Amino acid sequence: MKVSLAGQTVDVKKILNEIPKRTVTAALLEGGEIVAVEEADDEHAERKLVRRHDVEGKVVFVTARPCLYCARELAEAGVAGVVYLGRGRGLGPYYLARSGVEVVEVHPDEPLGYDPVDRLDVLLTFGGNPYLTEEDVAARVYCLLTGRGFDADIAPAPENLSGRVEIMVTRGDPDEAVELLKEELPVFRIRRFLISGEFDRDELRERILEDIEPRILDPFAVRARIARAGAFSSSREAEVFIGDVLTSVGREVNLNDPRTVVTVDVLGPRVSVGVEK
Amino acid sequence: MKVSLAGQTVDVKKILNEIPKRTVTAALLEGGEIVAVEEADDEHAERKLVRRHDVEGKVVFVTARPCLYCARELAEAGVAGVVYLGRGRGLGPYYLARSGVEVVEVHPDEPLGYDPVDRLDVLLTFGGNPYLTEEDVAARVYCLLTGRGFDADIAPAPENLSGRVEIMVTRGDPDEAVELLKEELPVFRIRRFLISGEFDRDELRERILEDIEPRILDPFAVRARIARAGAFSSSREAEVFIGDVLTSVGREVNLNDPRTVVTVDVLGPRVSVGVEKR
Ligand code: NA
Ligand code: NA
Ligand code: NA
Ligand code: NA
Ligand SMILES: [Zn+2]
Ligand SMILES: [Zn+2]
Repeated sequence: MKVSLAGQTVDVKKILNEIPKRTVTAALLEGGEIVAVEEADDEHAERKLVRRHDVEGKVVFVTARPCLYCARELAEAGVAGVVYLGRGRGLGPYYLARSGVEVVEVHPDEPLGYDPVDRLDVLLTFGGNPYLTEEDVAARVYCLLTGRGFDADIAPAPENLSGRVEIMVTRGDPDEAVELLKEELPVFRIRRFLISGEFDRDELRERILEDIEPRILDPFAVRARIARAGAFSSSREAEVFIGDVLTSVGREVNLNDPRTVVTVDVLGPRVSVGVEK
Repeated sequence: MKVSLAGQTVDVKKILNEIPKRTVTAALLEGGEIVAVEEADDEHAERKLVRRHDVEGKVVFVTARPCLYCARELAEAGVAGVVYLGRGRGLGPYYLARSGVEVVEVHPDEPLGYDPVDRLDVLLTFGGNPYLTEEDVAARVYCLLTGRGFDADIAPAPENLSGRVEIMVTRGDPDEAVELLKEELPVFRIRRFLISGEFDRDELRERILEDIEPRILDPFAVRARIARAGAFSSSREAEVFIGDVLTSVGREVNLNDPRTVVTVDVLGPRVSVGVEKR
């Protein structure tokens, strides 16, 4: 759906699926295209946007309802329009409508299209609860991690994949985090990954030998999940490959009762692997 | 300011200006220009629209936030998009959005502005985060519940308080409702309160002794949260008061390793009390 306001037309799905959504985010639009983006940290997204860029005459897209202080700054800075998602306690829209600024609250009937994290430190998996959403689970997760002093990029339903929430820990220890999460999200599958990136086959071999093999207790078994085919095309293709690297080094495999399981996740070009005992 | 949804483009000021505003009004759009219009009487505007006209695949413009009953009927009749003015308590938009209907609020006037419920049977909370909004959680909770024959009265973000959704069960058994909420939404904090009202401290003491004390397993602790001060000024003031009522009659505090936690919520005049094991 598209909104026409203040001299430009903004297409909602495009902008959504094009800005980061790790936290509340503000994007500055000109001619309908994004010329700036800021993400909330201690500072609100809108405030960073206004002081770090020139917003006058333009349209701002925000991923939540702007708080009052921000609406004031946006209006005073001379923004002409604001398009926002209908989330949050913020009252700034009502102040904006009374300040000459065109404002619209959109509710897409489709998933937002979150991005998969660049480094899948922790993967969370859950099923069969029709009323629960990835965003609910990501909400809890976000609350716990930040609550405990952690910094993380959290991605619910990346690529609109259901049952999934992905975590990348940028500050603090990933294994402290899974411990936390295991404790609170009892019925969810939590998985730690020791390496995760877009690797050549050669690069992936070197990485497995470096960070995965030494952690192995024989016998092992490789279990691969293909969330999106790319670097590998089937579970067995990746199992055989990773298995061979190790088995030729030379570790022992036993698929029936291994002491260590080597986990692999594949999302398109992204390969992640960890070990569980 | 025009809006393009469900294939149409609607010129907001033009439409707005063609519709009567005596009461909440709904207008059926094509092109999109108005082709039908119905006004609220004893019946909601949207209900008359669906009931009196063919809305399938069309777009509807409503002069307030549609309620959940209206959203259900709009959706389950094939509406494809809904534009509405930003006033009223209606939650239907959130229902619509999760039913494949595109929806937009224009001319945001005033917030939902929900009141705290009269009797807090069930409180569903969650913390600060950028993924969730209270009215969506409540719309979903409302479908869950009504889906199983419960009836309730729901208040997302009363007084615009964050991460908070209040439930007064009005048909079916509250505890069964909390059982259901805990299975089907296991990731939220969900508390049942056995008593909830506006009391003088004497009435509160009585209520505590009748409904709370008999279900305690020693030892206990009291953990209260003040959403807004009133009947009690602070957590400790509430905990001290309720602690003494319970000790004064033989119960025993531990506060280190309680076998029972006595929960309290304070919101202005309204105190609610519950009991949790372990
Ligand atoms: Na995207
Ligand atoms: Na630890
Ligand atoms: Na621990
Ligand atoms: Na709660
Ligand atoms: Zn703000
Ligand atoms: Zn209605």
